[PDB]
Amino acid sequence: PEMVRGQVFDVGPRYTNLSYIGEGAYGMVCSAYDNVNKVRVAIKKISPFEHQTYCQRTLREIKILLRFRHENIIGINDIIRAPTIEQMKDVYIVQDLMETDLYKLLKTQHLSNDHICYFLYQILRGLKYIHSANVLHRDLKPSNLLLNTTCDLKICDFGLARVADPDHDHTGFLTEYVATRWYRAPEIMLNSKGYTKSIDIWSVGCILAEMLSNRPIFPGKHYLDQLNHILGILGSPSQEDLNCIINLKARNYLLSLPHKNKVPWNRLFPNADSKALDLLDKMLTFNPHKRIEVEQALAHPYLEQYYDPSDEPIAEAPFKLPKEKLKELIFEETARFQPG
Repeated sequence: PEMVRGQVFDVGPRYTNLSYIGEGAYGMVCSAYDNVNKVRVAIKKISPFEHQTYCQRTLREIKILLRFRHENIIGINDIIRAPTIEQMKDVYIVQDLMETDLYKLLKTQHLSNDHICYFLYQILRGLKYIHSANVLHRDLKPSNLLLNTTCDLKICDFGLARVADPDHDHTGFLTEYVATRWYRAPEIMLNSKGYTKSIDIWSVGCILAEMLSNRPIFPGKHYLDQLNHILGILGSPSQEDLNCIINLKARNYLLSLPHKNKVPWNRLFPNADSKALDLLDKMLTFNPHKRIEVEQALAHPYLEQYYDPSDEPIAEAPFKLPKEKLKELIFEETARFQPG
């Protein structure tokens, strides 16, 4: 069993010449040479079995990524694990090696309009598919958008994904939330569990704004600063938009804030294409009912040179408990990769 940083990275036989990458959120990641197909791959070691919560995210993500086949969503190439539940302590997930990610790209590289347009197109194409499978990603952000040397973009990290549930979207004011703060839609801070498709489009909007300036658009430092960042650009919500917030704690919170006027997009981004800013406006709408849909964002004039609905596939097979049982589901879920 080859070691990496003194941790067992047991992926040999097929996967040789290891090189360390990171410790991620949880679990270790390395590159390696695949000896069947003749390219280098990425491998992530996961050890979720002692915690119910880490099992559910490992299972969600395996089940989703094995169901999904789409050019703009990362595929699982291989899953390495023990032949028996009893010997299974780790799972190794093999994926195509991606040069970089959009977080890394943005901190060092200026994006031309042609790159922003192409990346936004691919984000939206992958998201069309996810949404068509009745799945919500719920943690879209530049680090979950992998790019290779030819700038093919793939959405990754479905650890916080859910099956969509709009009828049960409502919750109280200040409902704690796991997904990354800067890409959270305003409604999460007010009255939403993040169980509707409009929550991903918000994050896409944030990513677009980020691509236009190499800086996060809404870099909130805490739960409710995130909303004051939003409303400093968008301006105070309209009365009609407040009337959609039934929750009185949430409504009275917004009513307590000083009036802010909308900051025009072309002052924040005087270099941006005007069609880009018009699409950005439709994605970063306060009211999630009025927020543009994935398929409408694809049909926007900004993306006109790529838009082709016959080449923007939808999912054939949309979706609709102790630690011990999830380990057994993980075992069953990964069985197809075993010799046999």
